[PDB]
Order: sequence, then C-alpha cells, then structure tokens
Amino acid sequence: AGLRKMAQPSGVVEKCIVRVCYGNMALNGLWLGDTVMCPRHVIASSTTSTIDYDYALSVLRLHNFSISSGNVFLGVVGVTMRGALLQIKVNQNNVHTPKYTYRTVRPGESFNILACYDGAAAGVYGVNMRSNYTIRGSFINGAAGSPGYNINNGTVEFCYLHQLELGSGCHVGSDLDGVMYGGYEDQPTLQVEGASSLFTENVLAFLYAALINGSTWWLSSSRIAVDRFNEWAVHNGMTTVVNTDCFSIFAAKTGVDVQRLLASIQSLHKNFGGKQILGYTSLTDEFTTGEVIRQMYGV
Amino acid sequence: AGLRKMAQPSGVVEKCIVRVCYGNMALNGLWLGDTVMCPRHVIASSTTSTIDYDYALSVLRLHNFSISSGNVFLGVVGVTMRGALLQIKVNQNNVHTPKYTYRTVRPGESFNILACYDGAAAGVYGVNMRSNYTIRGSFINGAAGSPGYNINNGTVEFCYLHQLELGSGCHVGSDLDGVMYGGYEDQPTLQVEGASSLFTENVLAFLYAALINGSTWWLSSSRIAVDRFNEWAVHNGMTTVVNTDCFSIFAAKTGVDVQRLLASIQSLHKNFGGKQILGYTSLTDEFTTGEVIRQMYG
Amino acid sequence: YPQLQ
Amino acid sequence: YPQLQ
Repeated sequence: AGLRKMAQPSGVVEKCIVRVCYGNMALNGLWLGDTVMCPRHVIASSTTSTIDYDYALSVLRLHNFSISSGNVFLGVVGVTMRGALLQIKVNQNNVHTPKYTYRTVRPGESFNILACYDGAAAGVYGVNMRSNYTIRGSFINGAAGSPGYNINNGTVEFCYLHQLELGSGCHVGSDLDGVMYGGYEDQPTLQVEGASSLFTENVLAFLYAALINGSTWWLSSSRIAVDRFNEWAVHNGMTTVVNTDCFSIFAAKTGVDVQRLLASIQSLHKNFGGKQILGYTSLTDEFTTGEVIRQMYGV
Repeated sequence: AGLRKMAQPSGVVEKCIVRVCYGNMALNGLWLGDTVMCPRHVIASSTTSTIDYDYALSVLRLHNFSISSGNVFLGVVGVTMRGALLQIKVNQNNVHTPKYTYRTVRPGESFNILACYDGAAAGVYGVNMRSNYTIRGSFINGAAGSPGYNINNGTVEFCYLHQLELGSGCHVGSDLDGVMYGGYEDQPTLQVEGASSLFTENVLAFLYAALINGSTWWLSSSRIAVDRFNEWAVHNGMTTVVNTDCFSIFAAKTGVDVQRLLASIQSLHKNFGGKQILGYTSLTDEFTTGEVIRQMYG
Repeated sequence: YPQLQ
Repeated sequence: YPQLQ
C-alpha cells in the first residue's frame, strides 16, 4: 500500500556524469562512448546580452576545456554544435557506458532527474513533463547538464539535459538531439512560460490509485462525458482528456468509470484544498498510469 | 529555485542488494562484507499466529536457502539471530561493499529508501521518520529487507531495513542492530500505530523554503512566542519547538523570524483557504532544515 | 493488520 | 528573466 513519487535507481547513470569547464563557466556533461554532451552556454562569454553561439564556437580553443570524471581528466579532440548542446569528442571511451537510446518526452510523461553539481550526482527525483514543457524541479546554479532518463529493460533512455530556470521552480531542458523542450531559447533574454495546466489524465490515474488504496470521500455520484469535460478543462487550468482506453483496467478493478472521475475532478476543483487525498493535494498530476500500476501491483 | 523531496544517488547501495528465499518466502537482504542481513520472518512458516522465531531458527535447513546477487548464488555458511534480523554468513565477500556505518535514526530525521523486489532495486525516494516511528512509504509484499540509508562524505550510513506494513501507507522497519523502530513486533498479531504529530521544526524549514522561493501570501504580520505556541501545539497535533537558533541562518537570509512563522503555522493548520504553498495544500513536515539548506544553497 | 512484507 | 543554470 502507499503511493510515492519515486525515481528509478540511478547507479547506471551516475558513472556517466562529468564536469565540463570552459573559462569561468562550469557545468555538467553526459559522457557516453567517446563523446560528452553538454549545454552550449558553457562556451558563452556574457550573462546578459543575446549570445551568438556560432561566433562563440569560432573563437573556441580546445585546450581551454577541462573535462573530468572524478579526478580523471579527458582530452578534448573536437567540438560540434548540436542544437542547444555541444557534442564534445574526447580521447577516452567511457567503459561504464550503459546500453542507451535517446527519446523526446511528451507532456504528461514521467522521467527521472539526476541532479548534478561539479560533475557529480547529488540527488535523484522523479518528475513529469508539463503541458508548458517545463518540469517542477529543484535546480540551482551549477545544475545545467543534469540528465533526465528512464530505464526500460536494462536500456537507459536519455530524454533531458537541464538548461535553464524560467521562474521559481519552473525548469527547462533540451532533449539529447539539442531541441529545447517547449521551444524556449537558451538566451538570457526575457521570456515567460506558457500557461501551466494540470495534466488531467495523470489526475485520473492518481484518483484511481486513491480508490485502490481506500480513499473514496471525494468520489462524485455524478457523471460527465469526456467531450463536455474537455470544454470545461481548457477554461479551468486542466488539459483535455484524449486517452481513456488506458483506464479500463482501473475501471474494472474499482467499478468506477472515467466519467464519474471527471465529475469528481470538477467538484474537487471547487472546494479545492478542503481535504487531502492519500496525503496529497486532491488534484495531483505527477503520477502516470504506468507509475500507479507499477506501485500497486508490480506490473 | 524549487523544492522537491529527493533521494541521494543510489548506485553505491544497489550493488549490496541480494535476493533471500527460504521456503515459500522471498524478500531482500543487504550483503556487506561476507554477511547478509535480512528480516527474520523469511524463515517463518506461518502468517497468522504468534511465531516462535527461536524454534524456526532451530529447525532451519541451511541448504533450503537461496541467496543470490543477480545470477550469482551465495553459499550459506551459518545463520544467527540479530533482533528482528537474521545475520547470515555467506561464503563470499561482496567486493563492492561501500565504506559504511550503522545508525539508528530519530523521529524527524530524513533518510533514503531503496525499494527492492526479488533482490533488485526498483525505486528510490526520500522519507522522514514520523513521531510514531513509522514512515510514509510505498511498499508491497515483496519489499521486506529494502534498506534505508544516508550518504555522508562517501560513507553509507544504514539506518533502516523494511519489515512490515501497519496501516494504509504505514510502514515500519528495524535498524541494522535488529531493533524494531517504535517497538512494534514482527508478529502477525493486532498492533496499531500511535498518534502522529507534525514535527514543527520541519514545518518551519518548509515555510522558510517557501519564503526563499518567493511564496509570501501566508506570512503573518503578527507573531507568537515559542511558549504560547508550545501550549497550542499539544492540543493541535504538532510537536513543541524547543530551540530556534538553527533557524538563525534562515532568519538572516529571509529577514523573517521564527516567531512570525509560528503564527502563520497556527492560521495555516486547518486552512490554506484554497491556495497553495509550493504546490502543497496542507502543512508538510517531511523536509528538515538540512535538506532545505542543501537544495537552496548546496 | 500487521502485514509482514 | 531566464537564468541559464
């Protein structure tokens, strides 16, 4: 019993973190094979004006890099721009490279953050990509390059390198192809994030988890169609519901169909805060159906 | 910016997890040096009446153990009882044993859980010991023997080995000496956890984190002295505040003194009024001053 | 309740 | 606003 936002174990990723220094910029890189990936603003020479990264790369000198794994120093062979990342070719293969892939995550999907400082992992926690392509994380200066990952059947799927903070607890990264999530710019210039909405399909997973764990005080006896709810959600800070077929397992275990849960969500959005659910805020959206199934049943 | 319950990295602990099977029972153990620690109820043949563990250990069949690390099977050399734990001598040293210590944690203190099934880590998350010596975990039947740990300066301090579930989402372990937290018994007989109180000094750390993160709508202009607060706390499910000077560095960097937050706690106890503090709708006591400092300043 | 896990 | 971290 119980429901906790968990990270997957981080051991296989910890051995891939390196410290990447250039000038008086220091951040983290991801060392796989003989390449190190890191945010390109490590080579930027300013912290307020619009940066011409192509110029910054042209005035690059390879010997000013210092890349280290612990106290072991990597020799830099070449550098290429990769979107908002640098791909740094080094002279040493990482013998601890896991089997890995790249994947771009979509709004609502969960993954793990390995928060790193000075090229060493400091903390690990699970996150969920929001509708505005931001994550609710915990990062301070020094954390850029911190990777996001999932582990699927022994293969590490890398989906995130940390890039910037837009506002209190709103964090932005790029995928490993160097495409910034949400199209935010890795510039010091003014930009605000898109509107944050609760990811409704995750709230439905959480509410089914609550039912399975014996929490029913919030359960409406009313019922509302997915069509009509979506109309209401886009006026009330909630995303539309598109997949429901993923919930038939829960509807069958609980006896409660999605339409009653949508009615419940409408009613909880009114007396919002009047009572917790499983010790959480009633409209928690950080749990996916996959996470709930894994925690309730091990499947 | 931001505040999250996070775990320290798990890599150093993951290589110490083993699968421990005996009969119809299967759970996890901790393999350090040439010894495996696991909950002693893996040798229990029943699930409903009081267990004579000394009898169970007397009739034990050493070869009926299966202890494995991955697909590497460990030979059992001997088994001794260590409180609510079995200390199992095996024939191989774990060469990846970290530098480690044991320490019994106290209520209010935070640590990391490496949740394990079938002798393999599955998830890692931070917890905080409640006043009734339980934790708000996420464990299902295969999870006994999952360890709790902290990492300080490359040393792993083991403080917890998962034992049992008391109520919904209510979990109890032993320390690594074999002493069950809270004095609960590893017996399948009726037991209820005592009342829990919010740990006030952790609630203060949470509110200071909220200030540092720009969240100020709840800040009282009013103030209340520790004593007046301490009389109110014992009637409202919160612990008393004993000393305030560990909040000195927080007061110095926000400009807000403890006494002002004590008054906010009072008005926030049963009412966020439909607003949120760092995403929370109720007061939380799961963050310690130490965790907050590290996340706000490193 | 005590469920030995 | 953006702080490159």
